[PDB]
Amino acid sequence: IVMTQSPDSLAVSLGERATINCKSSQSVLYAANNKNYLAWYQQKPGQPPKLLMYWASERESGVPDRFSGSGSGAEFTLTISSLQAEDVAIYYCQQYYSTLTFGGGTKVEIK
Amino acid sequence: EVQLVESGGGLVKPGGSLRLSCAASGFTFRDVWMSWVRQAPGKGLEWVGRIKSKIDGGTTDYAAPVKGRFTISRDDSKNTLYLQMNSLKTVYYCTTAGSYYYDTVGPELPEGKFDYWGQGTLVTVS
Amino acid sequence: TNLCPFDEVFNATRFASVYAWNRKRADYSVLYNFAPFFAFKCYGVSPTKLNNVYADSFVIRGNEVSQIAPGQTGNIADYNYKLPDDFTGCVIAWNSNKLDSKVGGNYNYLYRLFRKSNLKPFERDISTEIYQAGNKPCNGVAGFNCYFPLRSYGFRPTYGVGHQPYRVVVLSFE
Ligand SMILES: *[C@@H]1O[C@H](CO)[C@@H](O)[C@H](O)[C@H]1NC(C)=O
Repeated sequence: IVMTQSPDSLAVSLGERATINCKSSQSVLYAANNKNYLAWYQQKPGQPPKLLMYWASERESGVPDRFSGSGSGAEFTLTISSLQAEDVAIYYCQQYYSTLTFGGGTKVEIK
Repeated sequence: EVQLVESGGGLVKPGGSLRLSCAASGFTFRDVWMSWVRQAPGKGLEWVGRIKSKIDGGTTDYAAPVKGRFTISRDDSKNTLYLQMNSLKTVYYCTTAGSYYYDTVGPELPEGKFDYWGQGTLVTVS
Repeated sequence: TNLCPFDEVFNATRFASVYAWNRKRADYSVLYNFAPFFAFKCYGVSPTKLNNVYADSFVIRGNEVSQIAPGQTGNIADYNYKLPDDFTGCVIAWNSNKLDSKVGGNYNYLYRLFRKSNLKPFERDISTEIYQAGNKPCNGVAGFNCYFPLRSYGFRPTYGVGHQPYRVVVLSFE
């Protein structure tokens, strides 16, 4: 399943909204569960990445509310309320319905 | 405390064969569907493949661009994720990403993070 | 010394959903001893008297544990799991939020909301048929009365004991 981020490189200043749209070839949403199978990872330069959100809506523990996601069908979005100094990283929308396909990757940086 | 690191990268002439490893600790390794991803220098992460939990069959998946040349395995004594390489072609990140949604793990967590992400090992090809 | 899949069924690494309840075919004290319960007493049978068998393993909500009883009428009883009034079986549930609940909820677990034919007892309908028949089937979800037969309950630690998850094994000894 081909996964595509929007865009390949995103620029967001300090504290502004950071919306990253995701689009998939097949339909990720499970008809039975009535929810999607999506994740969102951010990768700081040089050290391990980290998980922002899961199920395209649920929030990682230990990280406050500025992380936000909402997806349905084959179209997904992760929106960040505020960007901080440590929040600067490069992002990878991921699906796990069949196999796992990290997309081209969206890198965000302070304007 | 959980930590994920890898080691063993270096320069190698194309056509050889070797194996790569990752180090894990501090979490229930058996239940999670750990996997390995790679990131070319200046490129994005490409899903090398997933090795599923033994309870879920232990089925191994791979991507088409790397199909037929790579193999991801597992061990329990060393808590080590492996990525052997065959027929090398001209940075690698062990992970547990994409696993929490299929594996059977309770809400208790080592700290509260159910993700685990490797340090990253750079492997260069001549 | 006797071994049965009851330990496998109860301590199952992953349980089955209600719409497709996992069906498998002595000493049964390990079932009641291993975990404290919110409701285990046999409905239609005697707790002490239990010690063809159909171990129907699935997860049900705490408020719905009473729903799995002979002659009981409700959402789980009418369509998901209908039980004969003259059936001798025990329903055994324990709050397993530590085991099968998940941070953010375990949504692998489903149940069948509505089947137009009131479900005959001991009958499983797995088909994903969109809600059946009616004046206009239309074969697709573009209006009312055509619902996917499946819905899932999230299973979170913050959920109340009524909404917390219980691994019920509706064993019907015959
Ligand atoms: C049954 O499951 C529980 C929790 O997973 C644990 O006690 C153990 O894994 C199982 N019991 C035994 C005796 O192995």
